[PDB]
Amino acid sequence: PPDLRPLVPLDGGRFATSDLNDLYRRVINRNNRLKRLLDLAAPDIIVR
Amino acid sequence: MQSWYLLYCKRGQLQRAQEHLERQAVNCLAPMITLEKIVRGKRTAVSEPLFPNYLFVEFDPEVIHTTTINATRGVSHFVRFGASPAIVPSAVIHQLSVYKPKDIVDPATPYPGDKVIITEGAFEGFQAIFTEPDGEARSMLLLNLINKEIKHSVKNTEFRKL
Amino acid sequence: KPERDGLFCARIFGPVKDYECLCGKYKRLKHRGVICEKCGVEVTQTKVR
DNA sequence: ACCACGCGGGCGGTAGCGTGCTTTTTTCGATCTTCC
DNA sequence: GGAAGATCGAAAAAAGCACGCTACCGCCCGCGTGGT
RNA sequence: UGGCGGUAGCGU
Ligand SMILES: [Zn+2]
Repeated sequence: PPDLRPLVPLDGGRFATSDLNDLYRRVINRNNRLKRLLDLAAPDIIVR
Repeated sequence: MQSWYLLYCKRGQLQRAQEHLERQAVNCLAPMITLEKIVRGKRTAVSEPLFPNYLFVEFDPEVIHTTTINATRGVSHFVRFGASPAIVPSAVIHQLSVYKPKDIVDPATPYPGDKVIITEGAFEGFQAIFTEPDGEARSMLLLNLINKEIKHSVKNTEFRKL
Repeated sequence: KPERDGLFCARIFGPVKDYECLCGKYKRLKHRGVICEKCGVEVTQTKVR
C-alpha cells in the first residue's frame, strides 16, 4: 500500500522518494519493456 | 574469424557509440523503423531505432579485445550470458538485416479508432473516442458528457492514451 | 495528485482525503461507499490506503 | 540562457574499482580406501 | 583391481557484531534532452 | 516536525 511507502514532502518543492518506490518503478519499467519487445517479435537473444 | 556480439548501449547515446566504434574499425548494425509519435507534436514522423539500447557488432576478438569494446564511449555493457559474452549466430543477423523492419505501428497513441481518457481540459475526466487525427497535436474526439456528446478538438497533451 | 494506474493511483488504493472524491464532486459523508463515475475512485476514509 | 520533464539504471571508460573478524554452514577437488 | 561411497581438508558463502540519549553536517534521482 | 549516511560526544 502507498501509505507504507509514503512520499514525504521536503518543504522545498521536492519529494523524498523511498527505496521501495524506486524498486517498484524499476520493475514496472522492465516489465513494460519486456512486453513491448515481445509484441515486437524480437529475436530470441533480445527476449532472453 | 570475425564474430558477432550484442551490446547494450547507454541512454540516447546510440549514435555516439556507433561513431566511436566506427572510429575503431568495428562493424555496426542497428535496426531502423520510420515511426515516431510522442506528445511533442510538430510532425514527429521520423525514423527511430528498433529494439532500443541494442546494437550488433561484428569484429574479431584477437584484433580488437572485448575489454576495449566494453570501454567504448556510449556502449554500456556487453550482452553476456554467464562469464563469457554471448555469441549471436549469423543466421539471426542475416534474417534481421533485411526483412525484420515492419510497417506495423506499435505505439497506438497516434492511431485513431481508440478509447482515451483526458487528464485535463474543458471536460476533465470524460472518456473520448479517437476517430481521426487531423494534422499534428490536433485530436478531434467524441467526448461524452451528460448534456451532449461533442466532437471536440483537444491537444495530445490534454488526453492520456487509454 | 496521483496518476492513473500508477504506484499511488487513487482508483487502486483509495482516495487521498477522507470522505472526499479525487474529482471533488462528492465531498461529504453522505456519499460514503459510492464509487464516482467520472474518475472511478471510491469515497472512503484515507486510512483504507 | 533557464525551466521543466522523461524514460533508465554503476561509473567512465576507449579500464578497472577491493586490500586489518569470527563463527557456522555448504560444496568440492582430491584422495582414499574399500571393494562390486 | 579400476570404479563407487567416505571423507577430508580446503575453499567459499552467509550472518552478526549492547542499549538509551545529544549535537552538527550533507542528502533525499540524474543526465539528456524539448519549447522558448 | 520525516527519514538515511557520516562525524563527534554523554552514560555504563
Ligand atoms: Zn469523482
